[PDB]
Parts: sequence; C-alpha cells; structure tokens
Amino acid sequence: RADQLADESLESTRRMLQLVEESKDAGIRTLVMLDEQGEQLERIEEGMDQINKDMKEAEKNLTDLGKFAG
Amino acid sequence: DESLESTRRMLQLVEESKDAGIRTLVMLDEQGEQLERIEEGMDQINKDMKEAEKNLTDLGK
Amino acid sequence: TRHSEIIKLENSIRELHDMFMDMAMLVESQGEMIDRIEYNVEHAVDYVERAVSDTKKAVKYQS
Amino acid sequence: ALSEIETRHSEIIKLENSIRELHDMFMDMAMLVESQGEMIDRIEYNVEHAVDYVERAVSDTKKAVKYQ
Amino acid sequence: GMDTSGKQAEAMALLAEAERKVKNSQSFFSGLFGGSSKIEEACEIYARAANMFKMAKNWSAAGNAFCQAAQLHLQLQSKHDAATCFVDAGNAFKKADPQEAINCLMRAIEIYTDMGRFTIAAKHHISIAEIYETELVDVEKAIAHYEQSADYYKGEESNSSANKCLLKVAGYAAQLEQYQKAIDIYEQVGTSAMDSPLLKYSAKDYFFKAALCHFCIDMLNAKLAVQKYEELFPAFSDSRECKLMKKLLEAHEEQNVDSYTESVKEYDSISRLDQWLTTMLLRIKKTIQ
Amino acid sequence: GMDTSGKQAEAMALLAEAERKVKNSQSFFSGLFGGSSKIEEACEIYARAANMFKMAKNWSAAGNAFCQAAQLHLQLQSKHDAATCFVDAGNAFKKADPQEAINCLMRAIEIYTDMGRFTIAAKHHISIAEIYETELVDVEKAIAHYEQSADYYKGEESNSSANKCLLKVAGYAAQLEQYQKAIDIYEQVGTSAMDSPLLKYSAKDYFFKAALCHFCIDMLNAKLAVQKYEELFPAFSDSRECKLMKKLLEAHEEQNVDSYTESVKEYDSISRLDQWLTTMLLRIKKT
Amino acid sequence: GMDTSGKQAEAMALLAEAERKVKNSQSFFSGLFGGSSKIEEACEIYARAANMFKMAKNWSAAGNAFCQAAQLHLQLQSKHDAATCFVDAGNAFKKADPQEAINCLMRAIEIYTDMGRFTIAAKHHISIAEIYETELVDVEKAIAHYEQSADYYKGEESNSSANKCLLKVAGYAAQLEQYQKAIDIYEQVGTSAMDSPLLKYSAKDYFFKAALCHFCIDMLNAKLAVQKYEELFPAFSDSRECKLMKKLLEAHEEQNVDSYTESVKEYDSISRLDQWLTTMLLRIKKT
Amino acid sequence: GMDTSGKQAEAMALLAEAERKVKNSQSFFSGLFGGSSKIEEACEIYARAANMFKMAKNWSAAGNAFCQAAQLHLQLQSKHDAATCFVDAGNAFKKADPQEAINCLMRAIEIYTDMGRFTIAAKHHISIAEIYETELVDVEKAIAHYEQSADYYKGEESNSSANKCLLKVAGYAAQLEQYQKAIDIYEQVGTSAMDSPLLKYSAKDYFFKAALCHFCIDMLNAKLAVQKYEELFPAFSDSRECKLMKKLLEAHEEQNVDSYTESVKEYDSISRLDQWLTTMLLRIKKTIQ
Repeated sequence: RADQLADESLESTRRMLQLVEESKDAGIRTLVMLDEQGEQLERIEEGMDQINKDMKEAEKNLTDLGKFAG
Repeated sequence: DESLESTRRMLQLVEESKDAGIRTLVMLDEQGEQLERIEEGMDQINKDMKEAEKNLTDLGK
Repeated sequence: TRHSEIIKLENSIRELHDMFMDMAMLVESQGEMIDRIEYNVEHAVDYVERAVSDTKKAVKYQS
Repeated sequence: ALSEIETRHSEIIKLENSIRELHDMFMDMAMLVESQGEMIDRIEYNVEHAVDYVERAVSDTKKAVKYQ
Repeated sequence: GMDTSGKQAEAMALLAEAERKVKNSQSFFSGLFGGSSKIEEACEIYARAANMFKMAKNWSAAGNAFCQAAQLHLQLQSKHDAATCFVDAGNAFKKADPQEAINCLMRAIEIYTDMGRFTIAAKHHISIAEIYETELVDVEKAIAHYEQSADYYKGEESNSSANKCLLKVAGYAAQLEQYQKAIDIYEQVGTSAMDSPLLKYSAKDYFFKAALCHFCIDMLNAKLAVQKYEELFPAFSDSRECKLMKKLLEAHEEQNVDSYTESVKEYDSISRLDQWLTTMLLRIKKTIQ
Repeated sequence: GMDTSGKQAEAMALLAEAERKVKNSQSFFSGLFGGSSKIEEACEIYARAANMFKMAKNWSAAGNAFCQAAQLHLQLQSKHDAATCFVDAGNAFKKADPQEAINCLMRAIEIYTDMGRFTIAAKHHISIAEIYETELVDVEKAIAHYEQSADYYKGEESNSSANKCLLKVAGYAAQLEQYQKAIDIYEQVGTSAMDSPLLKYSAKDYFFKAALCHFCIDMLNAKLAVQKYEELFPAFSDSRECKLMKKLLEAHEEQNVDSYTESVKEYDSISRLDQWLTTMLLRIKKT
Repeated sequence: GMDTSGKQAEAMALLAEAERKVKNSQSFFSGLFGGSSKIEEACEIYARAANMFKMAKNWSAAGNAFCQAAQLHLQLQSKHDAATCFVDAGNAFKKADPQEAINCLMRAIEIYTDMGRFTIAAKHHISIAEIYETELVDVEKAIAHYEQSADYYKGEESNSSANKCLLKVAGYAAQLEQYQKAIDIYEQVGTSAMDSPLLKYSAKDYFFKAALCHFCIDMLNAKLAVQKYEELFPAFSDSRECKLMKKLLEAHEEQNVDSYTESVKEYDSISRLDQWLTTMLLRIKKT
Repeated sequence: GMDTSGKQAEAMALLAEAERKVKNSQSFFSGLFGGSSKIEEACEIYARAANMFKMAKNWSAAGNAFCQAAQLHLQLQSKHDAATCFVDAGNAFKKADPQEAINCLMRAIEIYTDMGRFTIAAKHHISIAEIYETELVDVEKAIAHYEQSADYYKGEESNSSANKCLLKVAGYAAQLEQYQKAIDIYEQVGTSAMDSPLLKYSAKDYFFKAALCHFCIDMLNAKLAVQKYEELFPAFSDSRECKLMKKLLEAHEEQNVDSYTESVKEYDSISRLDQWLTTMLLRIKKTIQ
C-alpha cells in the first residue's frame, strides 16, 4: 500500500507548497498596497479641512461686509 | 505523535485566520459602501458651489 | 484519520485562497474611487480659493 | 521511505513558518484597515456638514442679493 | 401609532396649504408681481411635506410630491436641484412603483449627461439595470444598460468598474446570448490582467471560462483554443483546470459517458461547484449521443 | 494644557464679557439694534471660551459654555450651528456627566429629523444606545433606539448597518429571552446574507444561532427546523455546526449527561467559546 | 448609433453658433464695450461642445475644442481652468493621436510647477513616461520622465512612490547593458528595505537581482558582492537564491555548462522565471 | 544643469522683484496708505518665488522665503494663511536644516490649538516627535511629545492612534526609564484590548512584555503578576509565552546558566528574536550572580 502513501504524500506536499506561497505573496502585495490609500486619505483630509476653514471665514466676513454696507 | 499535534496547531491557525478574514471581508465591504456616499456628497457640493459662485459673479457685472 | 484531516485542510486552504481572490478586486476598486475623489476635491479647493479671492479683491477695491 | 518522511518533516516545518508569517500579517492588516475606517468616518461627517453649511450659505447670500 | 397619524394629518394639511399657496401665487403674480419668491416658498413647503410624509412610512405620495416640486422648480430654470429631487423621487418609488422610479431616473440621467457628468449617469444606469433585472424578468435591456454604464466608465478610464460590468455582461450573454461576445469579452478581460499588481494569477479562471465556451461551440475549436491559451499563457499550463479540461475532452472523444460523469463528480467533490459551471457541464453531457 | 488655567480664568472672564453683551441686549441694543452681528460675535466669544475650557480639561464648564452658546445662537436662525453646538456639548458631557448629553442629543436628533438628515440622526441614536449600555443599565430604551436607527437606515436601503443593528438587537433579546424576535432576526439576516456571494460564508453562523434559539423553545420542532434549514441550504449539514446540533439533539432524547458534556468539551478543545453561547447552553441544557 | 449621429449634428450646429459667438462677441466688445461676460460664455460653449463631441465618439475634434477653450481662457488671465482644459485635451488625445497630447501635458506640467504643486506634476510626468514606453521606443525619454518623477516624489518625502520609479529605472538601465545605475538602485532599495517591519521579507529579493547583474562583469566580484550582502543580511543564506547562485558560480568555474543549465531548468521547474531573468541568465551563459 | 541654471536665474530675478516689493511695502506703510493690498501682492510673489525655489532644489532659500512671507503676512490680521505658510516652511526645512523647522512647527501648533483643530495639532505633534527621534539623539522630548499626542488623541475619542502612541512611548521608556510606567501602560492597553475583538488574541504579546518587565526587577512580583494575568485571561496559560516564562523562572531560581541559555536558544528556533527582547534577556541574565 506504500504506493498510495507516496502518491498522496507527493500530491499533498506539492499542493501545500504552492497554495501556501501563493497566499503569502498575495497578502504581501495587499500589505504593500494599503499604504498608498492611507496617505491619499490623509492628503484629502488636509485638503477638505482647508476648504472648510477658507469657505467659513470667507462667508462670515462677507456677511459682516454686507451688514456694513446696509 | 508530534505530527498529530502539529496538525492540530495547523487546524487551529487556519480556522482562526479564516474566521478573521471573513470579518475583514465584511468591513472592507462597509468601507466600499461609505465611499460612494461621500463621493456623491462631494460632487453635489462642487456642483452647487460652482453654480452659486458663477451666478453671483455674473450678477456683479 | 490522517486522510480525513488532510481533506479538511484541503478544503480550508481552498476557501482561504478564494477569499483572497475576493478581497483583491474590492480593494483595487476602492483605490480607484479614492483617486477620482481626491482629484475632484483638489479641483474644488483650487477653484473655491481663487474665485473667492479674486471676487473679494474686485468687489473691495472699486470703492 | 526514510527520505520521504524526512522531506515531510521539512514540509511541516515550512508550513508552520508560513502560518507563523500569515497570522501576524493578517493582524497587521486588521489594525491598519480599522484605523482607515475610523478616519474615513470622520472625514465623511465633516464633508456632509460642509455641504449643508455651504448650501445654506448660498441660499442666504442669494436672498440678501434679492433684497438689494 | 400617534406619530404616524399625526404626520399624515399634518401632511394633508400642508399639501392643501401648498396647493392654495400656488394658486394664490398665480393670482399674485399678476395682482402684485412680487417676482418668483411665492413659487420657491411653495416648493419649500412641498419638499418639507414630502420628507415628513415619507417619515409617515407612506412612499407613493411622498415621491409624487417630490416629482411635483421638482417640476415646479425646473420651470424656474433651476435644473440640478430638480434632477436631485428626481433621483430622490425615483428612490422613493423604488418600493412603490418601479415604472415611475425608472422614468424619473431616466430623466435624471439624461439631464445629468446633458450637464456633463458621466460617472453619475453610469451609476444611475447600473441602478436601473439592477432594479430592472432583480424584480422584472428581462435581460436585454439590462445588458444594454450595463454596456452603456461600462462605456461611460471607460470614457473616463475607470478600468475596474468597466471590467466588472463587461464581465457581468459576458456572463449574462454566455448564459443566454450567443457565445461570440462572451468569448471575446472573457478573453480580453483575462488577457488584460497578466500584469495585474494584485491579480497576477486570477485570470486563469477567466481563460477556463473562455475555453468552456469554445467547447460549447465545437470540440475542434475547444482543442485549438486550449492549445492557443496553453502556448500564449504558460502558467495556465500547470493549472488544475487545464488537466481537468484535457481529461474531459479526451473522455468525450471516445464516447464513454462514465468517464465524463466520474471526472465531473470527482472535480466537484474536490472543489465545490458554482451553479454556473454545472449547467454548462450538463448541457455538454446532453450532447454526448 | 496642565498650566493653561490662568487663561481659563480669563475665559470665565470672556464668558463674563458675553454676559456684558447680554447686558447690552438688556439696555444698550436699543440704540444698537442693528448690532445683530454683535450678538453673533458674542456667541463667537462664547464658543472660543468654551473651546479653551475644553483645552483646559474642564468638561463641565466646557459643556455648560457649549449649551449656553447653543441657546443664545438658536434665535430661530442658523439652526445647523445650534445643532452642531448641542452635539459638541453632548460629546463634552459624554465623559463625566452624560445625562444632559442625552437630552441635548435628543434635541439635535429632533432638529436633524425636521431638517431631513437621517444618517447622522441614526448615528446619534446608536451613540445614545451605546452610552446607555456602557454607563447605565437600561436595555429596553437601547433596544428601542436600535430599532429606530435600523428603521432609519433601512428607509434609505442602508441594508448592512440595519442588519448589524438588528443582529445586536436579536442577541440582546435572546439574552432577554424573547426568542420569537431573536429567531426572526437571526434567520432574516442569515437568509439575506446567503443571497449574495460576498457573504455566503457567514450564513452558517446565523443559522446555527437561530437553530439554538429554536431549540430553546420547542424540542419537538427543533428537528423539523434543522431539517428545513438543511434542505434550504444543501451545504449547511457539512458545517460542523449542523453536525454538533444533530449530536446534541439526538443525545438529548436519552438522559445521559456525559454525552453532551463530552461533545461540548470536544468542540471547545478546537476553539474557545464566547459568553453568550456558553451561558445559553448552561441555561438550556440544565433541562 | 442614432444617438451619436444626433450628438454630432447638434454639435456641428453648436460649433457654428460658437464661431458666431466669438466673432460677434469681439465685434460687440469693439463697438459697445460690454465687458468680458461674452468671452466667458463663449468659453462655456466651447466646453459643452467639446463634451458633446466626446459623447459623439470623436476624440480629435473634442481635444481640439478643449485646447482652444484652454488657450482662450488663459488669454482671459485665468490658469487653473485653463490647466484643467489642457489636461482634458491631453486625456482626449491620449487615444488616437497622442503626439500633441505630449506637448499639452508638458504645458500643463509647466503651469502646475509655476504655480508650485508637485504631486500632480509627478503624476503627469509618470503618465507621459508611460505614454512614451507604451506607444514609442525612445526609452531614454521614459527614463528621464521616470527619474524626474522619482526626484519629485522623494523631495516631497513620498518614499514609497519614489521607490517604484527607482526600480523601474534600474530595470530599464539593466536592460540597456548599463549596470552601475541598476546595481546602485538595487542595493540602495535593498538596504532601505532592511528595517521595514513590512518589506523586510523582500529585502533579499532586490539584493539577489543586484548580484545577478553584478555577475555580468566577472566572477570574483560577484562572489565578493554575495558574501558582503550575506554578512550585511545574516538571514539571506536561508533562502534558496544563495544556493542557486553558488551552484551557478561553481559550475561556471570549471566550464560545467551542463550542470549550469540543468540547475537553471530545475529552478524553473520548481518556480518559473520571467523574461528579464531568463534573458539575463542566457546572456550570462553566453560566456 | 541648464534647466536648473535657468531656474536659479529666474529665482534670482524673482528675488530682486521681492526686494522691490518689500521696499514698496515700506513706502506704502510710511509714504502711502492702503498698502495692505500691495503687501498682499508682495506675499503672492513671495510664495511664487519660494515654491519655485523648492522646485529648484534650493531648500534653504525656499524655506527662508516662506518664513519671510509668513512673518510679513502676520501683520494683516490673518492667522490661517500664516499657519499654512509656517507649516510649509517647516516642511521645506524638514530636510537640510530642521532646527528652525522645530520652532516654526511649535508656532503652528500654538496657532492651531488657539483656533481649535485638535487632530491636526496631534498629527504635527507626532511628526515633531518622529523627526526628533530620527534626527536628534535625545528621547525624553520624544517621550514627552508622544504623551501630548496621546492625550490629544484619547481626549477626542480617537482610540486606535492613542493606543499605538501609548504603546510606543511605554515600550521606549521601558528600555531607558523605570519599568513601572512600562507595566502600567502595557497592562492598560492589554486590558482595553482584551474585550475588543481586534487585539484580543494578540494581547498575549503585550502580557508577555509586561511579564518580562515584572521579571526584570524581582522574582516574586513577577510570579504574582503572571499568576494574575493567567487568572484574568485563562487562554494565556496555554500560550507559548507562559511556558517560556515558567521554564525561564525555574532555571533562574536554581542559578544554572546552561539551562536558561539553551532554553532561549531553542525558543529562538521558532521565528528568531527582536532587538529589544535579546537585550532584555541579556540584561536580566547578567545579574544572576
């Protein structure tokens, strides 16, 4: 029965090696990828808060100016 | 005998990884869901601001 | 018994591989959305700043 | 047969290592993406508030212009 | 609940108030000529009534009020707000009347593309196709909407969304439509992922699908395409799908249904089916004679 | 800042010159009636005084200043600013004394509902539910808040958030032994998750939980329910959950404690359990 | 189909009214001095005409209209809108004829850098490099654009973005029988990946490549490089790459071509190679 | 470089124009009135020149121009533009000479905290801490900056950033500072994570670090701490970290170098070790006597 033992062992080792390495490299590429989205989100957050401040101050000063005119 | 306990360890690690990857999928999905709403809000504000400022500038003339 | 447990391992590893195949496309699509939203917000900020500044100077200096 | 079992011992060692690398790897994933989720929530809230504020701003400014 | 009944009562009251407001608005335009405020305040009343009415759990009249307010706002040369209200009315009608929601969303799509926004139009097209196919049994219109959405996405180099739409369209075509479009789209999507930063190994499945379609056409085309993909894409050579396809083809060659049945059974036992490959395999088996 | 208390005293004085401003409202605005912007800057000083109170870690003073600024500013105008100030006061009150945070959040909820903003309203509803859970002991009010938030989410097709809120509600109800609601929710969410591929891997857990809830009430119907689940999903039996449930129910026919005790111990040997399942099993298997 | 034909018909109509607009607007400016609103209106007419040309599936004329709008607008003393129009024209010209897309994208980059924003400039540089690489064979211009983009990214502390460009440049330089640049980039990136809590796994990979290219010169230098890298990276010997390289060195020492080829084939069998590595190995085997 | 040569030539020309504009500012402040607009134009040209300097690789000149523009703009009753220009100057000074970057960043922090934006202030605090640790050989100011950033983060409910900041500061203090703080923060983070399903099955490592910190000072307290940990966290007993510590303390009690050394060498076989744990073990071993 050692023939089936050897055949199944060879099949098992090959499949485990290939699947393990593939899953490894896969997750690896995801790891490398995530940081780009992280920094993009940081930059957009900076930009949006800048927009908010600028527009708020502009409108409040403009309401003040309109009140002064009237 | 060591092979059997090693198999037990492999089962434990594999099932833990799967049970956590499933919720990783879930939370990735909610992030994707949030993205569309935020983008739609951004486009709407841009559209409104552009029309407003251009109309006011035209009226200024 | 070894055959049964290795078949279980076969199952589990296959599902793990399929799950990564699933995560990949979703993550890439999220990134694709992120780039476009970033571009649009940068355009919006630039336009808002310049328009408001120029209009304010023009409507403040004529007096 | 002895060489076969030795190779399988090497294989089990490699499998332990790789499952010892993937587990920690996934934990890193989980923490980083949770941080990203929190921060996207914050930015979305701020964006929606800005949208509402600017909409009411244009409404009020146009009404004031109408008064003129 | 008291909240419901009160909401509906005040909604009827404010709808009557809006109607009398618009009629008095038409009267006053000639009587005093106050401009166009009267109509805009009427539209605000309409919008508030509609929103609080859809809080009353009632949808159809909420969407009707949304559409009426949007029309009375668009008649004042204001378009973007009217289009957003059209989209909101379509969302409300989604659970009330599919036809009205579809019409309002088509109006929104056309006005948006007239403005020049393609991504929003494509998203609305995808929503239209999804709602059309999920509840109403029909595909061809859904296929056209998906193709239009993919075209709009490709117009602005949105590769991922267009790829997903083309994949879905090709799958639908293969299930029902002729296999030439499916073959072309599947092969193109599979070959557009050889340098994928994260999907360097997923295209194999797509290739397999293409091969299956070829084997749906003829055995000669099946083998020729399998070879072409074998040489063109070396990695697919070591894929399990390649061995399975070779075994199935060689079994079908000699007309031994037992070999084909055992091959498919062992493949399914090794790995679970997907409910789309099984029907294809059953169709192939039906033509074993 | 640990040494920023001199300017927080000066900020009590800033709120005091806001008091001088309301004194102007009392007497001086007769000639300064056009000074509505003056009231606005009074609110502005209010806000920044409150802000440095927040910087000084005086949560009670910061919340009081926030509420005062909200009340002064909500002069039937700029309701959005009043709502933002109220939610800021609620967040400041979250620590220390959160009771008044509840009422201010309720007011902001009402303001947003009148305006028509729903996601923020449901998020604040979840916030009040969780602050009830973690600080107070009331759960029924938390249940009502979760139900209302899930209704708001489902109104706009926000399926996933409402599904998770309903899952939490079902867990609480099972803890509160209202099994009909729990089974209905666990199985509505399971059947909804199984519909799309992206979540078909999760339905098993929901089904198993629903089966336990069903097995809690009627033993005789538990077999029929599990058979219905198995036939509904062909790949439900293969999961260890269905096999373990079958073992438990078939061993329960005869009064042998050892059988189910060893079954649960063997299952626990592969992975640790949680408080909910262990408590449910301990309560149920007693009889 | 009919949609495109109509769009094209009314678009030609709109271009007729647009040329009428520009002519009559300059005439009205000369004869009445109405300001500058008419020029802006002509600009928006050009923009919508270009957009409907794009909807009509005519990219050349749409890009021409975009460029005309951009030049007229910048003539109106406004850049950001002009830059947006220029980049839109470049995107329209990307397909069909990209030659003028190169020049218009360079103008967009120039205006962006004159304003002083770097990230968009680097993005456009890498886009132009990709255009050169995919559509043309002049790899030198691609190298110049890639290195300029890398300089921009590194100057703005975007190390991750710079590393990709550096790797691309190193690979391209190694392709054109220049190894100093490739060696320097490979070793620098390998060293920079030493202490990365994430990238450490791949620190070896880059190193390996360097040695291979470093072997293109002679044998003893390759041995010195591998041993030095091994001392620098104590774990580098664990991987098979070192074993394979030692096999190659020992086989090549004694003119054992057969063992060299058999080891290469075995490594291919266990793990297949790419075009770059295969070509480099065959070139090395040539001597 | 010809490109850089012409770039520097035009930069010098713009510097001459900036000198003209500053003399114009002084003339409009002492000779004319309403110079606010003129000095705003001066600021605009200053920003243009400084950004071009940054493009020209002259980091010092770009930073100096940005700082001068900021300080000139401060006089116009405006603060946020000053904050942006100051942070830009600090970013320019990050490379080359970062010392003045520290002070300008402190000014920006003061302005931001005066305004109210806590999160940006905390981000700048951690940036200051990281630059200080990477380029300045001193840790106490880093340990301080990490603490304020952690306070800012946890005060605004941002839990994850605060948790990582506390963990990093405590881990760094453990190396060169008394271990009571290390124990406190490690225990706090572990207990907070235990309930949370994120770090619950990784908190074992934090418990291991806390156990080592206890082990360094004295034996009995370490035994009490590890017993308390395994009591509170039953799944910690089976952990590979608990058997390690038990054998290690058994060896240490008997005062046998070989057993401890060979045990640590074995445990190394699994993965390897880290720069901190090896030093930790060596330090505690050196005092075996």
